[PDB]
Amino acid sequence: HLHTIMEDWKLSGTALMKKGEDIPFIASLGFANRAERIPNEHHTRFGIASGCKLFTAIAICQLVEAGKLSFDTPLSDWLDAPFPNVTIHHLLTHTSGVPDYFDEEITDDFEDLWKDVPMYHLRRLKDFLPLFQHAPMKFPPGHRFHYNNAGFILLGLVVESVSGVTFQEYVEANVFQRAGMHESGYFAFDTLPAKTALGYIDLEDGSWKTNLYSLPVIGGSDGGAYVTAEDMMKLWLALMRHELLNETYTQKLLTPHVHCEDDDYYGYGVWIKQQDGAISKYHVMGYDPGVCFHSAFYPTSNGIVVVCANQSSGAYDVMAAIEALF
Amino acid sequence: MKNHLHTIMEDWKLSGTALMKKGEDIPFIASLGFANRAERIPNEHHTRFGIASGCKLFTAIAICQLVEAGKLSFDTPLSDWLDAPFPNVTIHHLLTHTSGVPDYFDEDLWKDVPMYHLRRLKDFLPLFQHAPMKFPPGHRFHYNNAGFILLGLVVESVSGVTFQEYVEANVFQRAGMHESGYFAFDTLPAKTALGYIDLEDGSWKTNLYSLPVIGGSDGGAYVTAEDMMKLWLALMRHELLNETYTQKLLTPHVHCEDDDYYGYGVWIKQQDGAISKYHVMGYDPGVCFHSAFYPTSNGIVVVCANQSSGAYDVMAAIEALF
Repeated sequence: HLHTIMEDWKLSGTALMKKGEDIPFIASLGFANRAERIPNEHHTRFGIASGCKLFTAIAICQLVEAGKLSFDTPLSDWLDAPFPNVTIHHLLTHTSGVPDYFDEEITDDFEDLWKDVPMYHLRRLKDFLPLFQHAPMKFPPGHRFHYNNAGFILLGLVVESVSGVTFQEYVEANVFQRAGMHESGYFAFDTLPAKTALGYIDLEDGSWKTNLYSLPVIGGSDGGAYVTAEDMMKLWLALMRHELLNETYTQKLLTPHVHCEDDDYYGYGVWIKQQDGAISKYHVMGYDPGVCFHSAFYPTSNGIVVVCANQSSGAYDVMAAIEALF
Repeated sequence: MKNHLHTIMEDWKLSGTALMKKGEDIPFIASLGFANRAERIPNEHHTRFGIASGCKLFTAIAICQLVEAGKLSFDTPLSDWLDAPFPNVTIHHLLTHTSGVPDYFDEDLWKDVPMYHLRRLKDFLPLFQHAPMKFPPGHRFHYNNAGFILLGLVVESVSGVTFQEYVEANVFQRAGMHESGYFAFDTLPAKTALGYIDLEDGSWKTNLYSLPVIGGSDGGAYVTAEDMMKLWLALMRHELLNETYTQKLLTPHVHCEDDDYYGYGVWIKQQDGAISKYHVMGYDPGVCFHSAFYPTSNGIVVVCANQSSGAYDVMAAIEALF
C-alpha cells in the first residue's frame, strides 16, 4: 500500500514497512538516475544524511561495552583538540557545548560551507577539525540541549583513536556486518558503486543539479552513509534483538537522557517519541541537499518504517502516512 | 554491426567511440567499453565525450567569425576588450600560442581552489592575471591554456553572451552539431560518458573533482564522434567561415618543431613542403581525444575516449588506413 502513498506525495526513493514478524512491504518510485533513466528500485542505495549518527552512537557504545571506553570518559583522554570538561556522554546527547561547523539552528545553507573549502578534500574525519576546533565553546558542557554535528565528528575521532581503524572501517565491520547489512557503506561520490541513487537538488530557477559538490565527498560520523531500505530494516532488527550490543547497553542507548521539547527526547544518537507516559517510537532522520530520510522502530507493534529518498524533502509526509497505517 | 574500427579499438583496449570518413563515403563508427562502469552502461555511437583541448579549435573558429564579421582584427590588442592587462598581446598571438602571457597550467591545481566554482571564464583570471609575462608577445611559441581563456573572454566581451552560448549557437548549430555541448558535471545529460581515472592499485575513480566543473575556451567541451565529423565538414566547406577566413585559420603561422606547425587553434602536420593533416587533440584526467582532417584524401578521423590514454594509438592505427 506504500506505492499509493509515494505516488500521492510524489516521492522519489524507496519506502519500507514491516509489522512484527511479517515480511516487509517495500515500494520504490522515481529515478535513482534521472538522466540515464535508471528507476529507483528496492536494492538502490540511498544517502541518509544525519540518519547514520545512530551508527556512530552504536559504535561508541560497543567500545564502552567492550571496556575500552566509558560514557564519563573526558574527550581530552582520547583527542588532542581540547574541549574543556567535554565527555563522551555530552557528545552523544548533544549537550557538549562544543562549537559546530554547521549550526542547524541558525544556518540551513549546507552547500555554502564548501564555497572556499573543497568538499572533495573532506575524506577523513580529521579534515573537519579546522572547521570548528578553534571556535569558542557555546556553553558549559551539560548546560543545555543543542543539536551539534561537529559533536558527532568528535565521537568519530574517538572511535578511530580507540579502535585504531578508520571510522568507516569500524562501522562497516562492527555494525553493518554484525547486523547483516551487506548492501551498505560509506561510499564516495567519485567511486560510487552500482545501484546507488544520485541526489537531486531542485533550484529556485526551475532547473535541477546533483549534490556532488554540496556534501562532503564521503559520509562520516555525523552523516552521509548509504543503505538500502531493507538494510535499514535489518539495522533496527539487529539493534532491538541485542545483536549489536548486549541488553544493558542497548537499553542505555535507547534511554531518554535529554528532553528537547514536548514529546521529543534524545537518547544516544537516536530520537525518542514519548507521549502519555509511554514511548511510541525510536527514530532517526536526515536532511541534506538532494537527500531526505526518516526511519523508526515502533516498540508497541514491533513495527519498522524506512523512508529513503534521493530528493530534498518529502520522506516525512510519507513516513506519517505509513505510521498511520499502523 | 562490426567493422575494422572495432578491431582496432579492441586491440588497444580503448573505451570510447571512433570514427572514419573517406571523402564522400558513409563513415565507419565503432564504440567499445563503458560510458559508466558501475552501471555497466556501454559506450554507444551517440555517447558524448569530453575532449579536453580538442575544443581550442571551436574557440579559434569563434574568434575568426568575429573578425570576419568586422567586430575585431587579428591585430587587435587585448587591451581593447579586456581589463586585466597583458601589454602588447594581440589576438593573433593568443590564437597561435605566441603571446607570452602567464599560464594557470603550466590537481595540485584544484587542491586549494574548488573546481566547482570555475563556472565562468572569468573565474580563471585570478589564477594567472597577476603573474609576470614570460616573454615579449610574438617572440616564441609556448602552448598556453590561459591564452585561450583570454580568447574566450574576448568572445564574451565582443558578442555580449557567454562563451558557451556563443559557441553553441554560432559553431555547433551552424555545423549541424545537435548533440554537442558544454556540459557541467553536476547537470550531465543522457548519453554522456563519465571520465575514468585508473589508479596504480588497480581501482578507478571518476574525474568529477579533477577538472573544472564545466568546459570552456581552453578545453572541456563534449561532442559525439559524428558531431565532431560534422564540425570538420562545415569548416572545410566554408560553412562556419568564408574561404578567406577558413584559410587563415588553417595557415601554418608558427613552426613549432620538425613537422609540427600551429595555425589558429589547430595543429598542422607539414612534411616535405606539403600538409598531410590538420588536427586537434586533448588530454585531461579520464579523457583523451584525437581528431584530424586529411586534405589529400578528404579523410576525417575522430577518436573520443573516456579513459586517460590510448586515443593516439587508435588514431595512428586508423590513419595507416588512408
